[PDB]
Amino acid sequence: SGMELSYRRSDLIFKRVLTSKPTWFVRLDIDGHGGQGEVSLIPGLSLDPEEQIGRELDLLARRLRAEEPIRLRQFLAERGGADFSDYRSVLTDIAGILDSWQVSTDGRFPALRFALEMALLDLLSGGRQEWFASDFTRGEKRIPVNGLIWMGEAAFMQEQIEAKLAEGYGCLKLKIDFDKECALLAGIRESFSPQQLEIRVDANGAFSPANAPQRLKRLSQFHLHSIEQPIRQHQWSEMAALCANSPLAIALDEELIGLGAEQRSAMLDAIRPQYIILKPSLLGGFHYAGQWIELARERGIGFWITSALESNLGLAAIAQWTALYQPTMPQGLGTGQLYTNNLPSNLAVDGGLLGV
Repeated sequence: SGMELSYRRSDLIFKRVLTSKPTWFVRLDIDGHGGQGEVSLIPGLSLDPEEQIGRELDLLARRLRAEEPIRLRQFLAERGGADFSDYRSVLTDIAGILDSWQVSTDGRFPALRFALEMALLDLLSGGRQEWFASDFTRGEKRIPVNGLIWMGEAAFMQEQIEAKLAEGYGCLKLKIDFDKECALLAGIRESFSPQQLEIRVDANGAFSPANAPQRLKRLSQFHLHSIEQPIRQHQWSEMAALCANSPLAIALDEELIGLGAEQRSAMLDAIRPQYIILKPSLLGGFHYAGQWIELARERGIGFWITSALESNLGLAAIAQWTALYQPTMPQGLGTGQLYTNNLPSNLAVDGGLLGV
């Protein structure tokens, strides 16, 4: 009568007691073809309650076995071509199916929503892990990506930077106690100019509405591209003042999580950020991340896409989607051997460009 949803929990173990991150691999099978997706959680950040993912998957499997997949079959047939269909339209149809399957219809299980969206995209195109086909998947185009660096001793930081530049990166992300950090940034700028090296810093809500203004003035003198989420989310009024007075561009990240429908435009209208950073697994998928992009475009707000610790399966899907926007600025993607048990992949980074 129905179809089959199967899954396996296989937490990704962080490379060296061992620690791991909750992750499930999901598969949809119907009429001889299958599609794969990944449920990726970041405890303390992702909205999805870890202890309920399993039951949500079991409840969906039961539902899918009990009903005739009439709407899904029509979707697979109608969008089978795709040459004659935009990905925005495909994602809209998928959202309709996910809604009918009662998947995160209240936005409480974004990672699950994303995993199932991934599975349907893969199912539609053949189960070849070609969520979004393009010059990228054919290896005819690459995506510019930024590298990472970590705050440490002056000479080691000089060493990491030298490493990345030799590796081809032109943009590096650094997570940012403050006085030491500024001095280090000053140190960096004496050896590396902005034209030669672009630096984005990430505060992860570390600053307070009090010390933020002065600190943003202080950091703006190092010619940085932008600072990510200066203060903790849910402080629209304070953030709007920071984005209005800061000579350093501000990019929102955590601020987008949990916002839905009209709440999204309301937040953008109120804060008027210079940039927003899209992390699909935290937002509920490509359909929703795509809507965020259109909201930003409508208001002249910049944006870039980044990974959120997913395995190489999720990373591939996100890179394939990102490639559709033909980005000119560095994106937060790229292989990052962080786990001991990641999935084998054909993704590679060289010259600061991500390709297959």
